Amino acid sequence: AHQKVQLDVDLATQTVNGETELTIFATDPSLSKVRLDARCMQIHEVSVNLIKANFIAANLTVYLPENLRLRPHDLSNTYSPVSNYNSPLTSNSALMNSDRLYTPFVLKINYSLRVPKNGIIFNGGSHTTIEKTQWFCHTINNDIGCSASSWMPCIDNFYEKYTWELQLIVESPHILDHSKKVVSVQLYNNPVAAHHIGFFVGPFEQLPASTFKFQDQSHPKAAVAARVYFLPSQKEMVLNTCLALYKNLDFYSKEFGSYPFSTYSMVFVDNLPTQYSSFAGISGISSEVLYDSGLVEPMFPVTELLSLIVAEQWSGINIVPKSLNDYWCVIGIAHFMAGQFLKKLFGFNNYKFVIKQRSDRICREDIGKAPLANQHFRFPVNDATDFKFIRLKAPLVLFILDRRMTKTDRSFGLSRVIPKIFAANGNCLSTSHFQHVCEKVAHHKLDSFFNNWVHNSGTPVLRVTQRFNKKRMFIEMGIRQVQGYEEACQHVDQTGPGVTSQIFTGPMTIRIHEADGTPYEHIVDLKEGFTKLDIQYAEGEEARTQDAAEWIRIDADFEWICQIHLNQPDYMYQSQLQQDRDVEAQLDSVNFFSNSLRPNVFYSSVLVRTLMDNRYFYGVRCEAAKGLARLSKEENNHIGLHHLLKTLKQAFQRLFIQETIPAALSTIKIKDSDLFLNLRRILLRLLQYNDNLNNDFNDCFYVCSLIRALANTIVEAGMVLLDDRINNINRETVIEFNRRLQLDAADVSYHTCISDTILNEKVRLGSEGLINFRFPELLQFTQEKYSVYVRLAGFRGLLLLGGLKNKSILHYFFSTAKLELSALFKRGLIDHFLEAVGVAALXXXXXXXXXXXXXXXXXXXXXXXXXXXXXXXXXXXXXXXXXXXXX
Amino acid sequence: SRELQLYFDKIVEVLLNQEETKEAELLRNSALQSVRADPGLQLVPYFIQFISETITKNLKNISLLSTMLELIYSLLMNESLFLEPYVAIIPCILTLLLAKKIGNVDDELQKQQQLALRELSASLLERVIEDFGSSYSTLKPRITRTLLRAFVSVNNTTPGTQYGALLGLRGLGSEVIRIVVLGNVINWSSTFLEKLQQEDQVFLIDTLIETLRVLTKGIDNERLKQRVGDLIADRIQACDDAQDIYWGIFFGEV
Repeated sequence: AHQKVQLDVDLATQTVNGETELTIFATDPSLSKVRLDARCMQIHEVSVNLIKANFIAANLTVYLPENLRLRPHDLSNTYSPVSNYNSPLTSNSALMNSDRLYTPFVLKINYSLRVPKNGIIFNGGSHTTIEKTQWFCHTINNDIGCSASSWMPCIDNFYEKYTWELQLIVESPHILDHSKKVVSVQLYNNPVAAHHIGFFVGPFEQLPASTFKFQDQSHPKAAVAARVYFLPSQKEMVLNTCLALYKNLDFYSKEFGSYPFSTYSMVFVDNLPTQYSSFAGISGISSEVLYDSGLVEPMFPVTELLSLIVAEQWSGINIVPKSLNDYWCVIGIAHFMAGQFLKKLFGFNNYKFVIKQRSDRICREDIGKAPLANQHFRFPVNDATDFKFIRLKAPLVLFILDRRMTKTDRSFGLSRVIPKIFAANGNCLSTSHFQHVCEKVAHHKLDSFFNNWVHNSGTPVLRVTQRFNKKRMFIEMGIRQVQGYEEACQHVDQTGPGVTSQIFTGPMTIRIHEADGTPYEHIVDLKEGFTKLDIQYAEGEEARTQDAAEWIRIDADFEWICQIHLNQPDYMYQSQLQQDRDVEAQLDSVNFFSNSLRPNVFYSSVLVRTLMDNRYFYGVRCEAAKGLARLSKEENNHIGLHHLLKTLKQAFQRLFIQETIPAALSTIKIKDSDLFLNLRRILLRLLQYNDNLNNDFNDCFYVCSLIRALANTIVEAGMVLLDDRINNINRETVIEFNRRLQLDAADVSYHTCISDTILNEKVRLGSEGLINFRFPELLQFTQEKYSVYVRLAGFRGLLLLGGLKNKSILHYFFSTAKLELSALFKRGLIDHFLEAVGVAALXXXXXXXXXXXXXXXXXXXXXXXXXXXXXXXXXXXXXXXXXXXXX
Repeated sequence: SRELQLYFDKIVEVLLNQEETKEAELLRNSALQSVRADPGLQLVPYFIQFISETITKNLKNISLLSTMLELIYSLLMNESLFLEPYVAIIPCILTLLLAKKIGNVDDELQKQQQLALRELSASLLERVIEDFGSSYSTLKPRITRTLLRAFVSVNNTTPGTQYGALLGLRGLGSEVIRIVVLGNVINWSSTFLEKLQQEDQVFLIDTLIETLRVLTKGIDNERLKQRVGDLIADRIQACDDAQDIYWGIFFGEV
């Protein structure tokens, strides 16, 4: 129920030793020889009541309360109560044996945390870290995971909720022991678990703010100390993040329920970034932990990251479910809150279009995945599950469930359901119980939609029937759906195409259009799959069939992830893309028209007009540009009208010019190959003349788009590889890239263009390159440690690019990865090394077999012995799973 | 443009303005030769402003003055079209010819580096004042008035800086040597007598008199001496009774 932790002596020596006075509530639990979670630490006494007794070390197992030397009068007696308190005992509370339940005690024991404790960045201030901050250490220890064992000796389970106090020395404190402040923190009312009990020792500077805002820096587009916190810096970043986080926190707090936190401030620790820690936003105890990205490209990235972090922290810590399989529920609520707040605050690329693009990307990335309801356990699994496909799959299920009927039952059901669990079941929640209550209070069923939706889905055939009834004006029509389809059970121990993943067909909306593409709606029940319906009351094709009845175009929720297929492709795509009062319908019609066939001059003029329309945003303009780029010819190659029109139109800027320059640059310089004079003049003229019409401060978009366009032009147009100065163009591009990189990385300062330029140049070159200077250049740069963002990029690029010979490459890479351990070098070196080796070495069964064969042929040098004998904490778990999967 | 210029200026300041030992001479010579052999005149304004500020707020030791004089001599001797429009020989040559605390406070007696630096400053300032065809060096009246006012006001930088600067500027600019060397009538006795101040530097006074007599001692002088004999009675007998002027001229001409 209570806890008195006393830590100290953590800085300088990078250690943390102190006593621990745990106060049980637990009431029952197990008692006696408790299995306290610990790591590579040093024990320090273990008294209890009177003296001590036997106890095991090691999984810790300290014995307590075993003999009959204690007294049972305290547990057998009872005090007076009021308001029907009861508080009765029984044989467990009394009886006369060990491991009694419903008993109260108070244990104490001193612990010592050395510098060899895995799972906590320790960097004392004494000629061991760096010249910056010499009188201040840095031992930030993660919390979301299993760091409790390495930070102290206690339980690390999730089925036991109990409170604890935070009275450490680094209420209100000041002078206590000379230069020590006894920081007392009650918190004996609300209780938590063991997985969220860390000690992130970071900077003391707290750059918090409030929430009152209206203009300040030309904005925009009962509180708490919001903002962030850095090492005496991050003024502008703390201001912007304080205003945005203040408005979002106020809206979420006023549209959600409650919140027991008052320190809505992040931080910029030096140990960033990390996989499941410094990724976007960390959730600890009224304090955010963000990486060093104050001058990076934000907009939708920083916005979606902050919104998802706030929603996840407000919906992932308020309800404590008994089952850890609530990833779809927490991710769904967080995605809904972040989507509503972002839609009510941000509005430039169309919220509906952004949601549609996210759903399409989630479907494409989930077409070949596994299952949602995985088998639960332990930071790599949490980070992968939280940043995998669950976030993109929870939005579709949440939107489908919330759109299956009325929104009143969903909003009122969730708001009223949250108060029941938040008022009376803090550690008794259940995802199955919540889903059952929601389905029972709002319509029913949902089993086939939840299980079937989380299993798999697909579709690739849609037939339509047309029937004209002139005797009574009955325009019958048919709609049929068909498909042509030919660790989770240890990576699927067997198989199975489905066969029918989508059970119920859900709602079948029939938005039939009248003559000249009108806007008629229809509510088709459908339900059962493979059914029929019935309805009633150069341009030779369009001229002869201008208006006959009703051109019922495609939809309205995509119950079976959905491809369109029906007659009138050109007429339906043109009428739907040129006459439609829905952003989703316009985008779908534009995509279908760009992916199908139509006219040449008409399609180019209509596409240019629609892409240049003021009503269109980044999604419409980018969609039209992508379609015109993929189809810049009815049957030839390039389109002079489309290319000349885009170049002439392209010649505060803002999202229009920023989004048009990137799409036109990465899409313009494609294959080409032939005509090295014109191609080299356009690509070289754009690269050397970049920002030659409106150069200012916004250079990240032009740098990324320019690097991508150059890499795509040199790779696509230089893949084969001089009758047209091909060698001169290649040498000029290589010299220009080398001089630009040496100038931007030598007598300059950057970090948002050097990595993209180096990666784009290396990826564009690759084969037929310099044999061999990659190893000496990367080894010299990494050895010299130039710029914080350069070593990881060079190591990952070299490890992911090499392959031939490989003489001593495994030993050099192993020593470099084992010696360069920190934050971006450790995380980026481990993740980038594993992903680079796997991608470089290698349908699934065939690939795995090939990799195994390659490993067998090159079994020499592994470790395994060494790599595994060195991997600890996160590297021990991740290296254990990955190592076991590679063995 | 704003990035390369700042990078070069800072690289020279950290460099150039820095110091070393084994690579100090090689770095200074390589930098002066490179800046005075390649590159361009884009770094002429920054280098002139930094050199003028450091030379105007420094004046310490003899190493800084020698390095600045060598760099200015190399850049000015191998520069583009910017020195004439910027006009720097007036302030640079004026401060270098008016300096005295650098040597005095930094090796006053036996200021060999001060003498060599004075000769080099007289050569550079002389060439800068002589590189004029129409009006690129109209500082003759200001320099003459400044030297006359300084000599008639006190003994600032006495005695060799003003004589070397004026002698070099007049000799190099004489394209005016007679008017510059004459000026007035009785000037030697009036200058020495007006100054003096119990000059305890016998070797310095004798060296200055001998240097002035040798520098003043020639087509007209050779023709007049060969046709007569330097006018022993006229110069003697006639003229004034300058013991140092007549004795120095006779001893130097004998």
